Amino acid sequence: VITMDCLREVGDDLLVNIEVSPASGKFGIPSYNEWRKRIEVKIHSPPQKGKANREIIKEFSETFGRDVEIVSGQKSRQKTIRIQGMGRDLFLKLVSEKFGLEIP
Repeated sequence: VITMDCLREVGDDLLVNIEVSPASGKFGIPSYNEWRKRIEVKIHSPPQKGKANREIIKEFSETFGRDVEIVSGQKSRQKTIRIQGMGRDLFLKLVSEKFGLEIP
């Protein structure tokens, strides 16, 4: 289930560890784990082809309406999505709102 951390609260921005992908129909972005160091997000087929990078800010930003940026290392697909103007509760809120899941 969803009960792990991954989102980092940094100023008016928030950092999350996931793959290069925003979230298709209904913000679909569960919690991430260090073990996997990779989270599974939901998006279109064009995004999961790489566009997910540019689509992230497109969908991600649209999904919630905030700023997003693929951090970490996209080179290996596994990177960190940095959200600007957002926080932890925010990301979680959407997850709890959309994903209906909360991270304690």
